[PDB]
Amino acid sequence: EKSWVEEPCESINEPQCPAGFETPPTLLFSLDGFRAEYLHTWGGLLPVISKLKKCGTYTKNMRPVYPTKAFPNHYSIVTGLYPESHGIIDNKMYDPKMNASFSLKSKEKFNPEWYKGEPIWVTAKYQGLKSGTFFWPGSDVEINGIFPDIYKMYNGSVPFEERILAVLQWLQLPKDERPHFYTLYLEEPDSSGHSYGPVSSEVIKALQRVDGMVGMLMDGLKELNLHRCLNLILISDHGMEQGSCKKYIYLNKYLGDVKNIKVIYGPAARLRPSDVPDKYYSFNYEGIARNLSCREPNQHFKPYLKHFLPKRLHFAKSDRIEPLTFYLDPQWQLALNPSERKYCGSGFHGSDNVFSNMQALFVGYGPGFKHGIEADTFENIEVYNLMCDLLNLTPAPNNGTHGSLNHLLKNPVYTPKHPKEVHPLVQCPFTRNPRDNLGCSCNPSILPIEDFQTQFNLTVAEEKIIKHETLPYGRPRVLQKENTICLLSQHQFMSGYSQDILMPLWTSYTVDRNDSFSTEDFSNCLYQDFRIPLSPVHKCSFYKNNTKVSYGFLSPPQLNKNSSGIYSEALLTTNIVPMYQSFQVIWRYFHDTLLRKYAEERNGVNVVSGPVFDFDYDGRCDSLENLRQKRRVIRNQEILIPTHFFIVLTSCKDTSQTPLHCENLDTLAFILPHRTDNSESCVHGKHDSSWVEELLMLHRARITDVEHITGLSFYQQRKEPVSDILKLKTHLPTF
Amino acid sequence: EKSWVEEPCESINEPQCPAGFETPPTLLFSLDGFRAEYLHTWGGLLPVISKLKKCGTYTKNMRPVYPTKAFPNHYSIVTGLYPESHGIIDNKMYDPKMNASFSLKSKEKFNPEWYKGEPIWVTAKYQGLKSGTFFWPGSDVEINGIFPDIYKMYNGSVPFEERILAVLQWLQLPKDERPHFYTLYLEEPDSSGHSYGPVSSEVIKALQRVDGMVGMLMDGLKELNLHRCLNLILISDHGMEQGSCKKYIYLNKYLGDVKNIKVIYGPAARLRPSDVPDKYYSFNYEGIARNLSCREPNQHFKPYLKHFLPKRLHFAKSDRIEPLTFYLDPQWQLALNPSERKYCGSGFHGSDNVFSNMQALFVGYGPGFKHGIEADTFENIEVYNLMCDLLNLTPAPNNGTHGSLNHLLKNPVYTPKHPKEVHPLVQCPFTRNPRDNLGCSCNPSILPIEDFQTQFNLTVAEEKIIKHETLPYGRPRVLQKENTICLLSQHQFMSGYSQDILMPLWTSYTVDRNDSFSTEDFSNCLYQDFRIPLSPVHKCSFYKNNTKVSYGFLSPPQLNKNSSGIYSEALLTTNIVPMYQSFQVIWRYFHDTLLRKYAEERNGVNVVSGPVFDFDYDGRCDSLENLRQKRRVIRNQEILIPTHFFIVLTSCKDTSQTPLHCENLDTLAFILPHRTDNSESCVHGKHDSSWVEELLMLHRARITDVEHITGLSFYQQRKEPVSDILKLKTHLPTF
Amino acid sequence: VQLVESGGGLVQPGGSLRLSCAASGFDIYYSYYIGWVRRAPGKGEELVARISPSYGSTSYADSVKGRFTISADISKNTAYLQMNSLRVEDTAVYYCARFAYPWYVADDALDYWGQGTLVTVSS
Amino acid sequence: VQLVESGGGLVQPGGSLRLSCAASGFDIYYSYYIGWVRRAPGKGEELVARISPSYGSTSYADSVKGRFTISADISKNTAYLQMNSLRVEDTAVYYCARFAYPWYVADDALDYWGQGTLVTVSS
Ligand SMILES: *[C@@H]1O[C@H](CO)[C@@H](O[C@@H]2O[C@H](CO)[C@@H](O)[C@H](O)[C@H]2NC(C)=O)[C@H](O)[C@H]1NC(C)=O
Ligand SMILES: *[C@@H]1O[C@H](CO)[C@@H](O[C@@H]2O[C@H](CO)[C@@H](O)[C@H](O)[C@H]2NC(C)=O)[C@H](O)[C@H]1NC(C)=O
Ligand SMILES: *[C@@H]1O[C@H](CO)[C@@H](O[C@@H]2O[C@H](CO)[C@@H](O)[C@H](O)[C@H]2NC(C)=O)[C@H](O)[C@H]1NC(C)=O
Ligand SMILES: *[C@@H]1O[C@H](CO)[C@@H](O[C@@H]2O[C@H](CO)[C@@H](O)[C@H](O)[C@H]2NC(C)=O)[C@H](O)[C@H]1NC(C)=O
Ligand SMILES: Nc1ncnc2c1ncn2[C@@H]1O[C@H](COP(=O)(O)O)[C@@H](O)[C@H]1O
Ligand SMILES: Nc1ncnc2c1ncn2[C@@H]1O[C@H](COP(=O)(O)O)[C@@H](O)[C@H]1O
Ligand SMILES: *[C@@H]1O[C@H](CO)[C@@H](O)[C@H](O)[C@H]1NC(C)=O
Ligand SMILES: *[C@@H]1O[C@H](CO)[C@@H](O)[C@H](O)[C@H]1NC(C)=O
Ligand SMILES: *[C@@H]1O[C@H](CO)[C@@H](O)[C@H](O)[C@H]1NC(C)=O
Ligand SMILES: *[C@@H]1O[C@H](CO)[C@@H](O)[C@H](O)[C@H]1NC(C)=O
Ligand SMILES: [Ca+2]
Ligand SMILES: [Ca+2]
Ligand SMILES: [Zn+2]
Ligand SMILES: [Zn+2]
Ligand SMILES: [Zn+2]
Ligand SMILES: [Zn+2]
Repeated sequence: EKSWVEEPCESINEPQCPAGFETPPTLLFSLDGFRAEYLHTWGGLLPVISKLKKCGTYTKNMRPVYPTKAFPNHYSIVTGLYPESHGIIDNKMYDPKMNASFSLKSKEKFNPEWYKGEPIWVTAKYQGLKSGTFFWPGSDVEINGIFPDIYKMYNGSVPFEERILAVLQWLQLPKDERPHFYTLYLEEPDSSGHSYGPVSSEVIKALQRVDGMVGMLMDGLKELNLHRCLNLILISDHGMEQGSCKKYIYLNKYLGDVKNIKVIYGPAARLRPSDVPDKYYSFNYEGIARNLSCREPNQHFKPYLKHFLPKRLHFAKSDRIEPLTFYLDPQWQLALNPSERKYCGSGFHGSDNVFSNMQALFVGYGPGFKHGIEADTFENIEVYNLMCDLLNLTPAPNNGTHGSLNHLLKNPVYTPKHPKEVHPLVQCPFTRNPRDNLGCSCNPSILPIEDFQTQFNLTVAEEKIIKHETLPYGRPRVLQKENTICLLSQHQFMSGYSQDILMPLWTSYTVDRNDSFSTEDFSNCLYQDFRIPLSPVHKCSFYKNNTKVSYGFLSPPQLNKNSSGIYSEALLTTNIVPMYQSFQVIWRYFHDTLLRKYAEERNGVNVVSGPVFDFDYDGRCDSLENLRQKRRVIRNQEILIPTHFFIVLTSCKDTSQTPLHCENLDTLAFILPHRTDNSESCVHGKHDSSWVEELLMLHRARITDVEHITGLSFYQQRKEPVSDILKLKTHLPTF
Repeated sequence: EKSWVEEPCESINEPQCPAGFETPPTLLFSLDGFRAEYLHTWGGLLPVISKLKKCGTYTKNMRPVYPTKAFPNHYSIVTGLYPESHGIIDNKMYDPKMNASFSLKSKEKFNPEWYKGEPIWVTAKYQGLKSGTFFWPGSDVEINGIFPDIYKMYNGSVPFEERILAVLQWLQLPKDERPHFYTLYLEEPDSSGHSYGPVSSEVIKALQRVDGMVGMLMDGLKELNLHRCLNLILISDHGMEQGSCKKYIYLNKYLGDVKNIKVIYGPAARLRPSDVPDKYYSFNYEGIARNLSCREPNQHFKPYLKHFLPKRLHFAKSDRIEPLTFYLDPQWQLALNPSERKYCGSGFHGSDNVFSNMQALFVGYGPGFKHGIEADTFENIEVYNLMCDLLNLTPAPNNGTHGSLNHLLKNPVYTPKHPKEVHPLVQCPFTRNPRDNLGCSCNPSILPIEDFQTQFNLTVAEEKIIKHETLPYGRPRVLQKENTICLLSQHQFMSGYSQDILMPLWTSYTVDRNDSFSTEDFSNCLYQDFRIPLSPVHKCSFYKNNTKVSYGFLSPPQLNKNSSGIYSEALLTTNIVPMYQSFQVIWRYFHDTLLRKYAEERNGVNVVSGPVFDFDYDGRCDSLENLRQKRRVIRNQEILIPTHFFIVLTSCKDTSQTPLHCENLDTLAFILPHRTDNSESCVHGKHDSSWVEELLMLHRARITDVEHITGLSFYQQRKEPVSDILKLKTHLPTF
Repeated sequence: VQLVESGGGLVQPGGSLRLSCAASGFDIYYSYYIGWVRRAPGKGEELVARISPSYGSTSYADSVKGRFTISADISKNTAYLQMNSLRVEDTAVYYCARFAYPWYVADDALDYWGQGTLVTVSS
Repeated sequence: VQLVESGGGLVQPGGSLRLSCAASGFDIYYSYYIGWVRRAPGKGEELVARISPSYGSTSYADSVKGRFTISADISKNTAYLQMNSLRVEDTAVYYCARFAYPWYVADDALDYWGQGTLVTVSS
């Protein structure tokens, strides 16, 4: 029999397998440290992997999870959960409740208390299947009192060919106890990458030899007539970056030669007190955080409280993360002193999971995968569900959206459906009330509203055209069980007002290319709205000469679609959110420059925005009971200040069509933090043009993150199938 | 016989060759486009070249000539002259006197009038030797009515193995007409570099296959028992850079859609009028030069008159260079419109010859070269002399310093010697003169000089200690035939005053680590010197309220070695040079900040500076007759404004020793232009800290360039042999 | 690396076509030759036209001499073949071919083939 | 890639030495083993001590058990071998050796050798 690589490419429309393989088995083959750039560049030197890419599913980049290391990425693929949820947050971590430390070279690696979640072999055992695992992180640990059917304790002295032959011998096991799910792991090209760097000759040799191993496996598969039955997933966990010895940061220069703290070094450095667990909570982290706050110009690191990190990282829920963290620029690392660190002139990984050099590999082959296709970028946390659809299993709950990755399969098993609203929207009717005085003195150039009833009473055609113009994709829905909201309609912006918290939840409008922005002043001018009862928070007196709080407008009054002045109805009472003094700079700069620039460049944008409340830093919206206690008190009144602000922008893929008639959608979402000061960006003698844009750049997110953190559902009236909508929502903006 | 690469490394102390090879022959083997980074990185994949490097002379980088292309670099190696001297300035050029164009694909390539200078085979023919040339640029042209003994007209359809076998068959020719000098050329890895880029797989295959060809040649050499007789020089002409399609510059945006000009595109773009030769000289280049003067922020190109380019490029003497040129940033190119250009997404070369990606290869092997050594960076224009010392020939005059590259040879042939002064230095004695009034009103805080005779009369011990302190390496000598100079001695700075031009030629002093700089004002204060007759140029009235000229001080009065004030004797009449208004910014910023910074960091620096006059932009100092006519007239007086200013700094290699007792020398030289305005750097709303330092950065030079442009000779009292001094003078500073 | 053909279709006898070949992944300027190869039922491979992108010299078959015109655009990496006064037997499938350098003997005469476009002539 | 040895010399019996091995071009942490090999006249290669840089486990020869101490500094890429109470036959030349991974069978047991330092003991 000739080598499998020499055969011409073919198609597998129906699997033919011996008895016992009604559902074809799945193989999970991992190459440590193999980054996507390797296949991008040296593909001509790798025949087998290139052929596998040509005759199967392929993606240019697969995004790992933060931190970008071995166990988090190797255990999130099988569990499907974020590192903050399945426990293993890094190769080195400390638990105060257990008062213990986790390490690769110690005996604590096999302690079952370190592992949470639920792997895939556990599900297979529960639903009547057998699995043979060979050197997968977490497989040799009694998780939930269950072992895999066949497993091997880790030992790095075993040659690769013995592992491959053992897998084949398990494949020739009789059908009585033949496993249905196999894994296999190799230590290269990670070791050569550390020793010699991403670009060298030893890495080329390692790539060629692991390709030879893959070809050996494929030839063994073909010799057994299983080359058209098995499902193969060629995967990787992270990438590699070249570290220099002149690109370290030492904390002894700033913090002095203190000897009561410990630092976890690397591109994901962290700080901890030395006295544990007594001083784990009583320690003063904020002092050190403010101590190193941009002590030098353009320093290549940034301190962060673990609840102030960007929400796209998901690195705050667990208690094994130290309350302080350092965000490092590309190619840079951090340490305390030169003694407490590893070598400097070698390759490294572990940086932010969006850098171009940290992306992983994903290739699929077999009857269940499409042939000669190329998909977009997706996260590894969604492979789990895919595997569950390749073995006919019901997945345990995880952090992947089922059906998002459904275009990689010939015959989809699961059909996603849109979530349904819990309760119908209540209505806020007009009610006669006395004309109260809010004590506001503003510019007389603003035209006051004469009759509230007359201008806000419209014929059904008016509401129809306003709904068509302002909500092309339909109103967002609410999934919260107990929340009473009413829909407020205006001339060019639509709002959802919540009676429980006394604040708007979402505001939607559209900005056209020819729309113009005014520049007049509109301060301390508030117009009362009769559709809701008055509130003492809704007066200029509360915000008059206050150094703690302020107010902002969700719908920008600078935008008028009919006149060159300012929009009067945008100055209503039901369009006010509490805001800090410093955040107004970012809000105003955005609404004044960036909105206009986006509208000009993209030919109109549909904008919907609102506040989000999350005091648990867990990624999910707070309940009413929890939200009740967190409200603050000031001036003998009770307020509830937002935690972040979300904004999302929609337009057409092609610039020749207005957003009202988009054939395809292009989306951009941001979740910005609400901070008292701007010390995060360290503005000092710097023009305002750049830092606001950079802050908006760093804090991007996906629509799924916004849906989780708000409880809202978007794009529920589009004619496209639910799978395409789920795929679009999971897309994370790239620049 | 086993392959040559498998033999253990040995030593060749004496060559054993058959009859007719008393002087061993030399082979010049060229690999087009092979850059040094290839051997830096992929050396493990190249066994033969790595073995040749291990058992012979090697250098990390060899610097090409500007522009970095094929014929200039391939003809400068054999001629030894700069492209402005041997004629071939580029692959495409236009001669108005001939009214003709030179091109690679035309029949003008074989026109003998395009080639100047004198190649090496011509010298070998003159001094009784024979040479067999195989595809070397310029070899198939009747230069000076002489052909090489054996030559082949260029033809790219000949396989490499046929070329190698032909060379070997010539090597087996009988001694009656056996050549003594061979060459051989290959087209790769240049073609693969253009097609696929510097980093790809086809380049790896090309490198491996050219290595195989070299190994074939070495095996053929060994089979003939000539493996210990021949001298092998493995050389390359340039490097490769990856060009992107989003990094072009189009002149149609700025210059409009005009149709009366032509542009030579690439990273060495040039501009020419379309109507030639009638409008070649009458054209208005300055209008276009000022038109594109930094029209945008941080634009990645800079227009240049051909006589305003940095003096280290040597690209102004010939008349085949268009009077306008563009200096391009790395990885960027230039063109007029997208139609008049080549492809964009491919590799390219031709940029400035100091970039890290433009460096070439040099390896030496054989009896005449040392074993297992590694030299510093040197230019290719000095290989010629080396070859002349490997064949016992007298080199024709060129632009290489004979003996500089003498440490690469086992038995040197030529022993360099220091040049001698033409005439003894005249003395400027004191003479009684009336106390004239210069009409200068300055700060009274400056202490005036009471008795000129008393303070400037010193015992011989004083002159001895001053000479030791201020001239550690000895006074610079003058090589000009007709120039009368007198040596003026002061307390802490020594000057050479020229009677012919009425200006100092060089000023030398030393700055120590503990020396302090003052900040008081010292304007419009001039003290007359009785050692020379007075001049109307030497009065404050001439420079009082003048918008055209001004004066500057070679020895900085801000530096006082005994007091915290300012040095009075530095304000003498014999320490004044004409200066423009704009140049004073650079001069003052340097003398105030950079001198102090260098003195602090390097533990004292010996500084010697002066003006240079070069109106012919030919690189050599003007004669007195030529200099006489170029002097300008203003205010009914005659002055002679400098063209550039040279400054050179010396210190010890180790920071623990003062410059007075340097065991090893570290040197830094600059030749800065004297321009009326600072439009070159485009200062506009920018802090003064950066642009002056960048201008000093770009305009560095070697000591040999300063010696050529001044007529001075430095470092003639050091105890080191002349070869080491010549090697040090040829070193060009790198950062 | 790939080559794409465009401009095919069906024309009456005596019509004119201008086939275009666009190449990506390599450079037309630094290629040995660029040619067109036509295949018709009952016949094998046949070279109709070839061009050297740098020198500009062209080579033509006898059957199409005086009827075809080949050219190259370097700034866009395209090869154009204009054919006029078509005959009845000219219906065939056309391929854009790139020849290899003769530097190494152990190399194929051709390197890459295009997708190919089908052209028919009928009354 | 290279390994350099330091700390050699001549000592009287009963003295103490601390040989140091510094490696460049690779990483000590990501190496299978780091060991010392001594050669004396009339005898062949002999393994005296070896260490695993990551795990920290050490392997010792019987002839030097209880007399030698091997350690590794990772932040400086160094291997230290301290020897005390030297004997008359301990004079020899020492090499710093790096072992290879057993992942591929067609690989040599060792990979690289140091320059080697000569140590003598005399009265
Ligand atoms: C890891 O695997 C290696 C090789 O499979 C084991 O080393 C073998 O141990 C057995 C003991 O029964 C010996 O007979 C073999 O000769 C050893 N092989 C080699 C190459 O040395 C090693 O013991 C395993 N480690 C653990 C902790 O089980
Ligand atoms: C990712 O999924 C997990 C599991 O569905 C979520 O964690 C659950 O959170 C709820 C509410 O806090 C708990 O009652 C469950 O016990 C948790 N399950 C597990 C397995 O820990 C987690 O919130 C999800 N993350 C995000 C960002 O949505
Ligand atoms: C360049 O060299 C090639 C090959 O050496 C020449 O092509 C050969 O021409 C002869 C004519 O006598 C033919 O017999 C060979 O068959 C040709 N070889 C090939 C491979 O085609 C070519 O003529 C040379 N060019 C010039 C201008 O002399
Ligand atoms: C490089 O060397 C050449 C040759 O020695 C120099 O060119 C000579 O310049 C003198 C004076 O202008 C002429 O009389 C000679 O005829 C020139 N010789 C040639 C061959 O052109 C040239 O000046 C040198 N360049 C530098 C920078 O020193
Ligand atoms: N159970 C395990 N499975 C796989 N690798 C492991 C395991 N335990 C320890 N390791 C080691 O941990 C390393 C992780 O490397 P990295 O991916 O750079 O963090 C691997 O290369 C192994 O050498
Ligand atoms: N006489 C010649 N010698 C060498 N190469 C030549 C000659 N004439 C033309 N060439 C071509 O010019 C090219 C120069 O390439 P480059 O070095 O990129 O400028 C070479 O690769 C040859 O194809
Ligand atoms: C916790 O662990 C530390 C370190 O191992 C130990 O000293 C201490 O005794 C343990 N228990 C408590 C209560 O701190
Ligand atoms: C940071 O802390 C160190 C030591 O506690 C102190 O010396 C330094 O002044 C602090 N930096 C500040 C306060 O900016
Ligand atoms: C010079 O060359 C040009 C272009 O080839 C030509 O038109 C002209 O006649 C020639 N002679 C003169 C005197 O311009
Ligand atoms: C440059 O020249 C063009 C055309 O001659 C002209 O339109 C433009 O204004 C010029 N730029 C200047 C004068 O800055
Ligand atoms: Ca929450
Ligand atoms: Ca001159
Ligand atoms: Zn890994
Ligand atoms: Zn790794
Ligand atoms: Zn070249
Ligand atoms: Zn080239």
